[PDB]
Amino acid sequence: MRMFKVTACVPSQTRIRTQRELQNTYFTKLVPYDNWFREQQRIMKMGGKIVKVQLATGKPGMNTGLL
Amino acid sequence: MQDAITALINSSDVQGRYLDPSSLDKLQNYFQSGDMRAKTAIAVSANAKNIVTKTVAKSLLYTDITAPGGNMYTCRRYAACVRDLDYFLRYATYAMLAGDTSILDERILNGLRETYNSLGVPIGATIRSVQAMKEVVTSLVGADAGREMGVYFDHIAAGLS
Amino acid sequence: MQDAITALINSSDVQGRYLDPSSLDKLQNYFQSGDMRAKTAIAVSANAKNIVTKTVAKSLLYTDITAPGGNMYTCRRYAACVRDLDYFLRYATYAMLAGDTSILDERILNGLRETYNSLGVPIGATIRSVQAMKEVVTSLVGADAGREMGVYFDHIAAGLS
Amino acid sequence: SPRHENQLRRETVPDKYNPRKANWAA
Amino acid sequence: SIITKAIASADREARYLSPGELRTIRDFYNGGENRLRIATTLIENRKEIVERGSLKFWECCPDTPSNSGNRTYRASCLRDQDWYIRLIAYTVIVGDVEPLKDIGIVGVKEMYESLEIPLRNWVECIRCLKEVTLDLLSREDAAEVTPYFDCLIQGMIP
Amino acid sequence: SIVTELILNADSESRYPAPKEIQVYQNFVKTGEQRIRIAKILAENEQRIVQNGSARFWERVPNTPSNSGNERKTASCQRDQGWYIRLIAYSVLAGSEKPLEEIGTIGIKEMYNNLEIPLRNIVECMRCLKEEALSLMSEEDALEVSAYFDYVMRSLS
Amino acid sequence: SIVTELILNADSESRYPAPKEIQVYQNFVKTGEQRIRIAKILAENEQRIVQNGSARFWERVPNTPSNSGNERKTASCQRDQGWYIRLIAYSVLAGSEKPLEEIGTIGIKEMYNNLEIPLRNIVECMRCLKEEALSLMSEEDALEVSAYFDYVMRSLS
Amino acid sequence: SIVTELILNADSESRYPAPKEIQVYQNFVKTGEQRIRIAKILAENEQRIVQNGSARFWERVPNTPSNSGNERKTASCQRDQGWYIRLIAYSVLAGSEKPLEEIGTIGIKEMYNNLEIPLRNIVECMRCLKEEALSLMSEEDALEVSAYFDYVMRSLS
Ligand SMILES: *[C@H](C)[C@H]1/C(=C/c2[nH]c(/C=C3N=C(/C=C4\NC(=O)C(CC)=C4C)C(C)=C\3CCC(=O)O)c(CCC(=O)O)c2C)NC(=O)[C@@H]1C
Ligand SMILES: *[C@H](C)[C@H]1/C(=C/c2[nH]c(/C=C3N=C(/C=C4\NC(=O)C(CC)=C4C)C(C)=C\3CCC(=O)O)c(CCC(=O)O)c2C)NC(=O)[C@@H]1C
Ligand SMILES: *[C@H](C)[C@H]1/C(=C/c2[nH]c(/C=C3N=C(/C=C4\NC(=O)C(CC)=C4C)C(C)=C\3CCC(=O)O)c(CCC(=O)O)c2C)NC(=O)[C@@H]1C
Repeated sequence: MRMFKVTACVPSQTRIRTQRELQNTYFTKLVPYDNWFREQQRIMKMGGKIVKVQLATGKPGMNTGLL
Repeated sequence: MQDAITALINSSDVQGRYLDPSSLDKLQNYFQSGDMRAKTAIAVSANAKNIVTKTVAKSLLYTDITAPGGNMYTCRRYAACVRDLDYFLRYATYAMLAGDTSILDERILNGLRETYNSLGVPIGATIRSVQAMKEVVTSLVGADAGREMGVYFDHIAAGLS
Repeated sequence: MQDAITALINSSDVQGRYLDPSSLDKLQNYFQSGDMRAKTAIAVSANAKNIVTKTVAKSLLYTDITAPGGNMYTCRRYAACVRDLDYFLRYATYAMLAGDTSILDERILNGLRETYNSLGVPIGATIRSVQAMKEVVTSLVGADAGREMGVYFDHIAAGLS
Repeated sequence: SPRHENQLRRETVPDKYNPRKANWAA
Repeated sequence: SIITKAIASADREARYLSPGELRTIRDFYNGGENRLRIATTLIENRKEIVERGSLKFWECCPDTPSNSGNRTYRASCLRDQDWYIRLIAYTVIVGDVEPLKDIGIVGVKEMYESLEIPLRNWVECIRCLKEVTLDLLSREDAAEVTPYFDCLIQGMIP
Repeated sequence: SIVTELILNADSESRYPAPKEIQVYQNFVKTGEQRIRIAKILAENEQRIVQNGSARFWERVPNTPSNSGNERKTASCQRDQGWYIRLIAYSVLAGSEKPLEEIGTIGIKEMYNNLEIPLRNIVECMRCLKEEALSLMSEEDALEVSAYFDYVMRSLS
Repeated sequence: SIVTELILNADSESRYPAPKEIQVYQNFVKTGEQRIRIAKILAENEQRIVQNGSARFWERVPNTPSNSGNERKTASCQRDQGWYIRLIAYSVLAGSEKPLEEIGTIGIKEMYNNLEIPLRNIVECMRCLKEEALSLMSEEDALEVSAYFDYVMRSLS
Repeated sequence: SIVTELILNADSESRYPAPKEIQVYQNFVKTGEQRIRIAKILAENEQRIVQNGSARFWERVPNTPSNSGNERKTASCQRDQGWYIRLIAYSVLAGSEKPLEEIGTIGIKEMYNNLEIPLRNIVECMRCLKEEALSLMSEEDALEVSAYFDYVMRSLS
């Protein structure tokens, strides 16, 4: 299956109000293609910045063999 | 994101000073334009699906991009392109209502170019389709409101370039 | 023909005096209501044909008046009744704009009973049609403007009875 | 009362002449 | 409604209603009487609206199940048209599309696809009804009424 | 009536009917027997004419108020068709279009606009009625009927 | 224009303009910038209004001479729509319906009956054009434009 | 392909192909001649299937964008029919619906709603195409082909 290698920095916008424990917000990870649109939308709506996107797994323009 | 009021307030607040008369004049201009902005938002919302249909018809249909070997071949890629166009239109309406392109930078162009490059999505065809969407919106809402909306459509196109 | 202002001026003029504070207050009331009067005139003008259509449908159609031997039988008499309803609506709008019933007294009700009795026009059916027209106009323009137009509709109906 | 087949009876001359046709067809 | 939306927004943040939200609520409470008058006008004229709009809709969209000779289909279509006119009137009373959306926009495509009724025919009928309604409303009142027709049309388009 | 036409023509000139007008009057009163036969033919076939013309008119124009599933509107339209056949029979009897004009032509557009019945549809229905009625008479009998149907159609357009 | 109407009204009584006429004249010339702005909006968006109104009108009336497969008929109908928008712009500039009435309303029924264009269809097209045109006007500007569209529609029907 | 499906089923458990997967693989492999023959039949008779199915489908659904008098729309619909026949051939060759899913099924509703093509019309066209294609092969081949035709029809519904 197609996988994206995504680097992002997603700071928390409500950590002062909820007093949640501090977490690392700069990550690099493999996201499945089927979840990447939702993940990118979530990062954008949280004010985060998508730094790098690569098609780690799969080939561009493939018509079949996505599974 | 930010809108016109928030942008002016932040630009005044970083200096620790009240809104200077230039900023107040800009705020008054935004308030005056708000009626046209709301009317355009209503018009675009009332015709979103038709706008996307016309955009695809006049920009991408019957070209080599929908032929076999094109990026809009197969039904899933066609659907993905239509979904992207729907999001483009909705966020352009958001930006036009806000009078600010910051939401376009935060929630449209944030990693979109790199995703398209990794996926092989043709950037030239995408810019052409965004311009066609701007033309369709202009034909729907008129020349003045069409120009105002085309400001943000052109911002999207420039960000994707 | 006299409107509200002309009526007040007439009452002050027969006494040879400038407008007293009571008549000035009445004049201010008329000026304040002028915007609503103009809106109601526009609304009635835009829907005059529909108003008369609904009035005929709900008060005259499918009765013995439109049957053979009725006064709305034959096309000429039907058209004349529709024309009379147009007259009543237009002159009620005139009187509402003027804020005075003088035009109805001098142009609608003067000799109307003798003319109708000479032609055989049913006066009771005419009164019922005027009531139906008042109800239709009230449903169209709202309760307040509807009551204001109904003042003159009732003036016409009372003159006919 | 486990049987309801008696209540599933579901829910003539046409009321329109020449149905599903456009006016003034060439 | 906007009152409910403001209350939900305040509740999410565990805060009382802010002065701006209270000002918005006060403005809509002030406009409530005008919206009530507009909705009363819509309700009192619903039969003429449905009659004219249905005649126009069968003229422009003749190949539709209601225009097929079936009395039941035609009666149900007319009932639905009256239903939607009344729903638009009620949502005008409220002042936001929320009641009309909750009653007859969410799941409308699924309901009419299960009924095997084309949704494009419904869009055409709502367009005809909107035109007939706009014929008997002022521009100011049309500014209040038309967006709900447009919301219904958008929710009906496949 | 052509007799009224002759009388009013003589009256406008304040003179007794001239021998030419008397000749016209005598010819008309001697053709009245054939006029009565034509009127009887129209009266006795009114339902057939109405039904056949309605079928043809709905073939041409199906989306019309008389064909919108409303039984009352269908009955009213077919009654109007019968009424116009009646007026044309009156005109055949009278020798002129004056009965038809005075009863169902003056103000026809205003009346049907008030009823919100499009006039193009009424013209089409009148045409179909005209064809159905003409298919029941010889051409000599049909000259007057065609003329009066054309008069009705022209009044609506 | 309305100025001509005031001048002719004064000339009918063979007298100089009365204070009411001068007040009307001043009120009219006070709104020249707004009238020019409305005319500019109509001129700039003429083709968009024509296209949108044509789409809506062909949705509403599928069997019309414009939408009958003849490209020349379609072009002529769209040119007519553009011309009527132009005449409404003229009327907005003049402050009265006189330009529209004198150029494209007197004899409109006769012209379109000679061309065999059904008048109800033109009324529907004008309705669609009015709906498209009023969407580009602010609430202050729509009164005269809507009134002149209504004037055309009433002249046609 | 079914080979991909069984390999991925084995891999999801991080395990070599179990005897169930090996049995499925052998069953699929031993029918290669039949699958290739069916694909050849579909390729050779593609135009005949498209023509006959288009005829039957226009008889069943006269009111469709294909036969609305637009040459380009007819050509596009017939090309779509040929493309779906080709995708069914791909699925027959692969032994699974995965090529059909990934080329013509995922997002078919969104694509055709954007194109404003009624989905029921496409379902009827697919039914006519299935009826035409099943008549050009034996029962055993028809069993395999009808499965993928039904898959297309179900995805449209
Ligand atoms: C249509 C105008 C063009 C087109 C589009 C296309 N896009 C994809 C895939 C994706 N598109 C996105 C886009 C976005 N993500 C966001 O967060 C936003 C902001 C709202 C946008 C616009 C993403 C994330 C993807 C990948 C994930 C997914 O699709 O779920 C495709 C499919 C590519 C493929 O190889 O399958 C296509 C075709 N392509 C064209 O040719 C048009 C010019
Ligand atoms: C039928 C060819 C078309 C048509 C007709 C239609 N008419 C009505 C209702 C009425 N028709 C009349 C007609 C006349 N009154 C007269 O005095 C004369 C001359 C002698 C005529 C012809 C009248 C008075 C009515 C009103 C109803 C009543 O009976 O009082 C309808 C019904 C309209 C409604 O219900 O509002 C219809 C449908 N409709 C078509 O579609 C045909 C083209
Ligand atoms: C025919 C059975 C039905 C029909 C079809 C129809 N299609 C079009 C246009 C297009 N069809 C497609 C189809 C596909 N693209 C893909 O990637 C796939 C998967 C293999 C398919 C099936 C596309 C992309 C188009 C757009 C044009 C192009 O090819 O670039 C039309 C014309 C639409 C128009 O408005 O021009 C039609 C009519 N219509 C029917 O009525 C049939 C039920």
